[PDB]
Amino acid sequence: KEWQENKSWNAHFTEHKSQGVVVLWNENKQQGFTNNLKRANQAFLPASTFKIPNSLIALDLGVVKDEHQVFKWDGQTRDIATWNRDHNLITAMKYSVVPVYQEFARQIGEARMSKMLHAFDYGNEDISGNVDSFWLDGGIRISATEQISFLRKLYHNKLHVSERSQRIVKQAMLTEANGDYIIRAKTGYSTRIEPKIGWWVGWVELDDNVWFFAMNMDMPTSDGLGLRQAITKEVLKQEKIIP
Amino acid sequence: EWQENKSWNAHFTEHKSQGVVVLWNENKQQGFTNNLKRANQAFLPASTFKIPNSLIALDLGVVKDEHQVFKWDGQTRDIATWNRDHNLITAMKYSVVPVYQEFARQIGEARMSKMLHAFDYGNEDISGNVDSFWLDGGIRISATEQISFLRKLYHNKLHVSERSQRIVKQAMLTEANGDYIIRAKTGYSTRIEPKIGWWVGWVELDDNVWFFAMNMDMPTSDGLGLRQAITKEVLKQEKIIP
Ligand SMILES: *C(=O)N1C[C@H](NOS(=O)(=O)O)CC[C@H]1C(N)=O
Ligand SMILES: *C(=O)N1C[C@H](NOS(=O)(=O)O)CC[C@H]1C(N)=O
Repeated sequence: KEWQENKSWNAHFTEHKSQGVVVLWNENKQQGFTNNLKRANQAFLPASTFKIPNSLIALDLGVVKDEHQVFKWDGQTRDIATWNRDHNLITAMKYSVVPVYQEFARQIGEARMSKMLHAFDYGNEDISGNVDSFWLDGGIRISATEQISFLRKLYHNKLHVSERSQRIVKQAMLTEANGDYIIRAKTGYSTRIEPKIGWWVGWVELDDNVWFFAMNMDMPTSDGLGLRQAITKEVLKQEKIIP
Repeated sequence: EWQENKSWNAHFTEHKSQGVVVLWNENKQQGFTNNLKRANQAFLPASTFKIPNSLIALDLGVVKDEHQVFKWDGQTRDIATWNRDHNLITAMKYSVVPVYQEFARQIGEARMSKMLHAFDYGNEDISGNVDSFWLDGGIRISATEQISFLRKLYHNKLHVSERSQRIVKQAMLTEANGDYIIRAKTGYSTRIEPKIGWWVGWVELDDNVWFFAMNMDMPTSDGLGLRQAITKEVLKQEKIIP
């Protein structure tokens, strides 16, 4: 009853030569839906979806003063062109600018990172590995259903950080908005440790409800990255959440 | 600081319309408009007043937060979306006048005036009914004054809480995608001539913000869509949005 399995959504994966899980949570009904309960509860490296808790911690500790503070480019030209420029929190999140977030993590430090994540009840809460990459090749692991629990807290300002920090992060998560819905979310691509997987987690705000979502899918090559959003939107469209 | 670009009149004329678009490039600190005189013509703000009103209501605790439900008072009105319970997000989205009339009544004449003075909002004149002065009272604000007010809101420089300013900016969210984000509020002044439409707000880009304030003659509701369409035609011309 709390979590129901809806295997019809596999069609959206199969039709895109893909495999994964979409987890949906109807906030009003307090009911959850997924195509794969086992994978929905399978813990994976959060990769860039960790930018959500990382942003929160950095804002609450003053490592990030606000969403306008500029994080200068360190001069090192990296494979993703949008990272080779100055950023603020909005564009660092939009473009998933790793080096900015690595710098935040170093400033936050192992001790505060660890104990702040416990406050968030975040995945296995294990930050073992490099302080600037544990979310990518360290010990930390989070499931799609755990992403939803974490995101619901963020949504309701129930994390144990300031309302302000939560509001700023939810601003930074803004992905898409029109007269039908608003999506606040963060993508992720876990590439360093097998299985390579793509994430999209967040929620869709409607006029009278919110639908949280967490999906992940096998991502052996970057060519499928756009399917993280597309498959999710096919599920949302199937469920009449978005037109 | 204000430069005229008459080529933008094409977007009014071609739509069998007349108005002004005012644009401010925040980075360059330069303003552009198709009609300098109309850019400075003060008009009734109509529903664009939902911006300061929300701000004031939030700061005074009249609105606890964006989730607080404003129960429908029971009166069924013409615009179908107003005949239901609302929160600040949807009240704003649909421009639900009754919810805002109720806010203005709770805020009260004295606190409203003080706030608008502190905001340096238009002529700062709340004369008329406490619950309709923005529609048929003395308050008048120009496109350029809207921009000045909106720039304050954007930088949290208004004298209300930072929180209030954040919540109102959230509530102003109109459209967002990988190219831009628009935070804005539409308006339609129907009760006092000249009947006009408004769209004021801004477009956030990655590395800049373009504030905009447009108003246009609106003798019939047929042209209400042009408030956005003309502005976007201007924004598209300037390569601000694709
Ligand atoms: C995050 O997972 N990463 C940083 C960046 N994010 O792009 S994503 O948001 O679309 O997932 C590239 C992928 C990954 C990384 N290589 O660190
Ligand atoms: C606001 O100016 N009004 C309330 C509502 N707003 O819709 S609008 O923002 O698209 O202009 C209808 C028009 C107007 C009114 N009748 O008071």
